[PDB]
Order: sequence, then structure tokens, then C-alpha cells
Amino acid sequence: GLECDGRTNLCCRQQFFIDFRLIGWNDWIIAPTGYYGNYCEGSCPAYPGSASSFHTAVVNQYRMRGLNPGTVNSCCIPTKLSTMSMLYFDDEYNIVKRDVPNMIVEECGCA
Amino acid sequence: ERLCAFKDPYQHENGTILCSKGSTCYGLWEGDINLVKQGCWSHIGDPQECHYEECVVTIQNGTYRFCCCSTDLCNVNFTENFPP
Repeated sequence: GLECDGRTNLCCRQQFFIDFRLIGWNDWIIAPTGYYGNYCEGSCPAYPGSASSFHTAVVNQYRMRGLNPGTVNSCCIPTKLSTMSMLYFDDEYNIVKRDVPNMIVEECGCA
Repeated sequence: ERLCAFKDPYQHENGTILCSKGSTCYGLWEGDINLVKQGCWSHIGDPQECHYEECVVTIQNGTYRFCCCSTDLCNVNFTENFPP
């Protein structure tokens, strides 16, 4: 997968820090102070093996004639997710540690 | 897997814990400084926080001290050493 470097506009994984300080949540979440949740950005192909190449010829013929075929483009989406440990306040002021799943995007890819 | 100190008064026979593969150790202390929680910290993906040979502490009360560290049982004592 691609990592966003700020140069390419292809489907890439951009690093994104979520600061609990900015959103005012450091009062009930003790740790971490924040995390690199990241996200997916960039362009994808139109979305196989041998039959999909036939659809390729049909699409190219329709576009060549000024018609529009199935413009079902792919999407830049997370393909690999990791869990994150969190240490925070419970609603009764007890200290609860919970590993919250699917919190950090580690790879992006096209749907 | 790593072995970490453990303590949870919220719902340790000998004081060991089997962490999932790739986790680290953490510890939370609270006035007169006594321990509130210790165990496995599976938050990687932010090595700004969990790259330590020993437990290191860096709106909040200002009383709490949280660390995470990489070795076995390192979350038993912490240290602060900022340059003046």
C-alpha cells in the first residue's frame, strides 16, 4: 500500500493525529494523550482477470463515441486496521482500561 | 509476548500477565503516590509513547503518572529526567 507523502494523489495512507487536548477529552481519558488514527485519501481505478478486460473494450468504445458507461470508480478505503489500548474514566469515576478495536488505519487500498 | 506487572482493583495471583503478541507494559499511579493500575498496553502505532527500556512518565489533575515500556516487568518503577 501507499503512504501519503503529500506529493501523489493516489490512494494512500495519510498520517493523522487525534489530540484529545483539542477536543477537550483529556478530562475523562487519562491515556493516551492522543494517537495517530490516520485515514485514507487518493484516487482509484474504475474497479477479475480476463472478462474484466472485455468490459474494458466496451467502456472505451462507449466513451469514444461520446456516450458514458458505468462510471463505478473504486474507493480509497482502509484495508488493514489495528486495535488501540485506551485508559479512561468510567461513568462512575472508576478507572477502566479497554483495548478498543479497529482504531488505527495502517494500510489503505482500492475497493 | 511480554510479562508485565499487574494490578486492577476494578472488575494477580502471583503478579504476572501474558500479553498478546506485540504488546508492551504500562502502569498508572495516583497525593501520596500509590498504584492504581498495571498491565499490558497493546497501543503500538505511536512509538512516541512506548519506546522505553524502563517505565518513564512525561484537563488533567496533574497528579496522575502514566507510562509504557518495552521490557519484562519494567512498569514497576518510573523516572522523570527533564533537562533544565
